Amino acid sequence: KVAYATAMDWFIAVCYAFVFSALIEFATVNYFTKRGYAWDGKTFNSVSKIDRLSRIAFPLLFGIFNLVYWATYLNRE
Amino acid sequence: QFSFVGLRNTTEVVKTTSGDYVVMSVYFDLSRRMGYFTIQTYIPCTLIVVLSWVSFWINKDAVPARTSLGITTVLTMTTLSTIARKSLPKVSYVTAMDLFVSVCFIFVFSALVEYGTLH
Ligand SMILES: CCCCCCCC/C=C/CCCCCCCC(=O)O[C@@H](COC(=O)CCCCCCCCCCCCCCC)COP(=O)([O-])OCC[N+](C)(C)C
Ligand SMILES: CCCCCCCC(=O)OC[C@H](COP(=O)(O)O[C@@H]1[C@H](O)[C@H](O)[C@@H](OP(=O)(O)O)[C@H](OP(=O)(O)O)[C@H]1O)OC(=O)CCCCCCC
Ligand SMILES: CCCCCCCCCCCC
Ligand SMILES: CCCCCCCCCCCC
Ligand SMILES: CCCCCCCCCCCC
Ligand SMILES: CCCCCCCC
Ligand SMILES: CCCCCCCC
Ligand SMILES: CCCCCCCC
Ligand SMILES: CCCCCCCC
Repeated sequence: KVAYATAMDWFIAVCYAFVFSALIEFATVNYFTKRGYAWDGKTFNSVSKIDRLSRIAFPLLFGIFNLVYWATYLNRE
Repeated sequence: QFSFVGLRNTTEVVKTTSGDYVVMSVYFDLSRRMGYFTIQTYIPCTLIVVLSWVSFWINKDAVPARTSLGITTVLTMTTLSTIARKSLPKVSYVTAMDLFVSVCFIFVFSALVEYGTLH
């Protein structure tokens, strides 16, 4: 036990935000999901801009976090 | 876990079957820190409770989704209570940590029961 947060905790914490934010992202997509049925090979729910944008932002932003995190700690004296 | 607040000494005569003995005792005052338990216990307990709330924003028609979130949310609450309760010894009284998890248990259980009546 220690009364401070280690470098392990911050990566676990930020990873917690990314996984938790993924749940919130789907919940937001679910809010605007008007139709219950899916595409058949009448109107069908177009793929949400949230997903079509979250496909890019989440991995791209997570990658930037790794650069900052690993560069900060690996190069420390 | 603790911080050494201060020390205090005494001197008193304890009576026993073999005679009266002078006893000297040093009192060390130790104050707990909850920083670890927040990340260890409360923050997981707080965050899991939020997972129950997002059930409401999820559509009611998604019966497996709501139950999936509800049963997963309450059941992992049981594991958190036990592992959180594991850190304590075997003492027969509810503690403040026990009180927090139990109330969090009510919210997750009520959230599942909320959908049960909703359907
Ligand atoms: C995991 C192990 C398994 C590997 C899997 C193997 C596959 C390898 C992965 C191949 C890429 C996956 C796309 C292939 C399909 C092409 C179409 C597509 O979906 O692209 C979409 C773009 O969105 C993306 O493709 C983003 C993919 C993640 C990379 C994020 C960027 C950061 C790099 C990460 C590194 C960290 C960053 C570090 C910082 C530098 C476009 O969507 P669309 O619907 O096609 O659009 C319609 C047509 N249009 C495009 C003309 C408009
Ligand atoms: C992590 C959460 C972040 C908070 C984001 C929360 C912000 C937020 O809630 O945005 C969603 C909103 C609507 O997008 P979204 O796709 O989800 O919803 C569509 C929208 O309602 C259209 O207007 C609908 O068509 P219509 O006209 O009614 O006929 C369409 O239905 P359909 O045509 O298929 O039938 C719906 O699908 O805005 C954006 O488009 C870009 C958001 C960029 C989000 C990028 C942010 C990462
Ligand atoms: C169990 C360790 C959790 C550390 C704190 C996480 C805080 C971020 C989660 C919510 C982001 C939207
Ligand atoms: C796309 C939203 C991601 C939410 C979690 C991000 C928190 C850490 C910021 C990254 C620092 C570069
Ligand atoms: C694992 C804990 C289950 C919930 C306990 C219910 C009993 C009441 C606890 C609070 C009494 C003040
Ligand atoms: C936890 C609920 C997140 C918001 C879902 C609805 C979109 C504003
Ligand atoms: C997804 C591949 C990442 C590799 C980074 C380079 C160091 C292992
Ligand atoms: C894809 C980015 C990985 C970064 C690894 C650490 C570089 C110092
Ligand atoms: C009797 C246990 C609760 C079951 C749900 C009841 C909803 C009216």
